[PDB]
Amino acid sequence: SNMWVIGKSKAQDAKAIMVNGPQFGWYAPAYTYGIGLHGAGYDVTGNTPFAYPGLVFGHNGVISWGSTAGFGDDVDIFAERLSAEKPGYYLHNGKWVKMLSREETITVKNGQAETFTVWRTVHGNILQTDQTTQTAYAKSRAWDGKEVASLLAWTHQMKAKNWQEWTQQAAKQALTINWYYADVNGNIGYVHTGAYPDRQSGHDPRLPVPGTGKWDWKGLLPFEMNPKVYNPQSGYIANWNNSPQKDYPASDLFAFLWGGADRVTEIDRLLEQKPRLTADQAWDVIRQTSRQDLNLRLFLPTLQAATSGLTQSDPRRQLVETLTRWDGINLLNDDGKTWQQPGSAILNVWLTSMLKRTVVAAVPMPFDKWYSASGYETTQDGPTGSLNISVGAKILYEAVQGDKSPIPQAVDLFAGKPQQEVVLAALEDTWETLSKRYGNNVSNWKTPAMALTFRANNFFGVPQAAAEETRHQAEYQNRGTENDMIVFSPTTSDRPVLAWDVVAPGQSGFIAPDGTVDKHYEDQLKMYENFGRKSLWLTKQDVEAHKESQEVLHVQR
Amino acid sequence: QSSSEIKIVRDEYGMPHIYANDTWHLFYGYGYVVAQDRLFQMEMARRSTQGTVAEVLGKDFVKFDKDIRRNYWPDAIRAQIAALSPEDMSILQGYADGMNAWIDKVNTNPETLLPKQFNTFGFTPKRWEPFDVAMIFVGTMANRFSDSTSEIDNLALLTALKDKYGVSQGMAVFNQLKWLVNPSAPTTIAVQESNYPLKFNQQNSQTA
Ligand SMILES: [Ca+2]
Repeated sequence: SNMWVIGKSKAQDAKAIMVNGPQFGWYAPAYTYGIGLHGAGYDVTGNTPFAYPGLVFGHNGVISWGSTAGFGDDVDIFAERLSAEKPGYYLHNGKWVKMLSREETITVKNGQAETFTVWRTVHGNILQTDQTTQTAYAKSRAWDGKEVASLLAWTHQMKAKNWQEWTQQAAKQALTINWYYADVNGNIGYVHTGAYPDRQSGHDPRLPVPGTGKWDWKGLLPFEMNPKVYNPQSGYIANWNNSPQKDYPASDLFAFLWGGADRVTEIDRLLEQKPRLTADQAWDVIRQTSRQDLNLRLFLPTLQAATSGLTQSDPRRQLVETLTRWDGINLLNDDGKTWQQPGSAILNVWLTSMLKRTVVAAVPMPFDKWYSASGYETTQDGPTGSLNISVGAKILYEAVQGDKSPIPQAVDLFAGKPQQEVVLAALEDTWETLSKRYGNNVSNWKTPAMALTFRANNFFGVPQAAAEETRHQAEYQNRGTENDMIVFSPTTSDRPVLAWDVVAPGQSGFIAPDGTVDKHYEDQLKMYENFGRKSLWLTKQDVEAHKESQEVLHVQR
Repeated sequence: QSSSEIKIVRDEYGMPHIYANDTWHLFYGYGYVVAQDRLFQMEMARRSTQGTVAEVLGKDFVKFDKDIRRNYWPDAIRAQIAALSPEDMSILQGYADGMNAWIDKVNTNPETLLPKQFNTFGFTPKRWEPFDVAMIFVGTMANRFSDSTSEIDNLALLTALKDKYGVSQGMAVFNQLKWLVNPSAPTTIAVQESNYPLKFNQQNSQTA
């Protein structure tokens, strides 16, 4: 998910601009749901995942808000001490404590039901047990007990009219989620929201802790600790699931890192290119980031240094020349199937070979597979989510930065060989692989473009529509599942707030019994592909002026 | 205006706007329009978030259902709902009650109102309660975007690195591949503004 919030000192023809692209994957019917709520203290418009009561993306005529997933480390695993003498008990603070348990029965269409037990300790549900070591692993979430409070925080924040009111609700949202604020006066703000544990001294949050009592969390850290900024001196707030703040630690997932190589830099380059950005320029950051190869900026300098003494006829140099002439923006040819430039395929093959030679070779099997991905992994339906720089590539980037990297290279990933030799060897592999598939004339290489699919199965892999409801888009775009933009105090209008979004395929998923799809079943699908957007209405007058239908209900609770 | 009245206006893209005079009525209108636009999607989201997919789709979803149920404690969610004030409860209750109003219409005239997908997949929709609404959020936001850990796998990687490199070098190579923090990471908040003031153990001292 990405977000850019442009404040008063960076906005052109407005006081603030918020552009959000939450990345949930692509589904039919739409992942998010458009809704306006007016009354009972609310006056809001926007769209939200699974029609939650709280709108994740929207505004109330005074402030606007949005989110990107935070990926802070809010989950630790406690290794519980079991005993074969006391089945169902664990040792905690010097006593054998009974675990909580429940039985569940899975009913099965056209099959036999299955019954199993779920077990829980003071540190959470049990994920797995090792009877050999008499250890059960319990998953502890800092937000445990605060699920409903977090849903409500997301609802009540919609009534906030200033930063103080909004942060009071941010402090109640317990999941690890980046929240963003903008308002009619041009203020902008950011909170890395959530509950985070106050860990004992010595607790390495990347690895399990004993569950016998000494390593239990002290409690939760205070809201003062959550990373936050209000009206940053830069004049903007940008995020693409990168680190909130210097010295803040990421999720403990082994394939997740915050390092020198980060896709958020592609947003910074576009926001810093010109002194100020209009709303149209802020919106156009979607299109450019959508099409940007994320590895070119990272590795092009290494490739150029490695090839700088080679002859004009050397294919390893010619592959780099091809990359040098490119800005990394992918564009479809007229076939709607191939990219105009072959650079992503060059980087994919090169990076795949480099990782095999470096990070992969340093890591014992079967852990090595964890580092072999190039970041160009997909499906025949195209990527299931965003594209990112792979974990292996981020580790390789540190190694190729040499003493510019702050990470100690405890093992030389080049195994004593000069980096240039390895870089050139991977370029020889690249030339062999690609020239065998396309021939020797790089100018005619028509490499396959990625596509995008609105899948009929939800993110869990569960049908939420019939298979034929799947929708296809030729151009994969590394962008929000929806995109929404809010403009504050525009000089081009007297309104305090203007806003737009796109919810594809459409607002409705309804198909009647006879197969007739609703009128709003697919009317945002072309707008999505073309980087278009529709106006979001807030006021009664604007709603009425754009009314298609109405219903009046009369109901007693 | 009356407290019983709910006005629903859809725009030119079908987006609904709810007008009501109290919390329950407002969320009732929201639930009602959700049930008109997205009933099948929401029913299947319910089943996904509670692990009741195999009931309608069969044996291929058994392991899925078990994994969902093993990852939450439903009675704890219900205790959180029981502790809500009347105003907060009204949000969840209104939402459920509005979906049910439409669901009941659907099930009374299924020949014109039942989404085709129910006929395709062979079942009919049942009513909702506040717990179901809460679990849509928990299962699709909390569990998707806030329940991420690989610590058991990390410890296996660390064990394998120590076997290959020795205790000290294995810990240092874990720090190279899975660093705690990396000061050159681009940060949403610039360093001039603030930095995080806590330092963390980076050598598995919990078992030293
Ligand atoms: Ca952890």
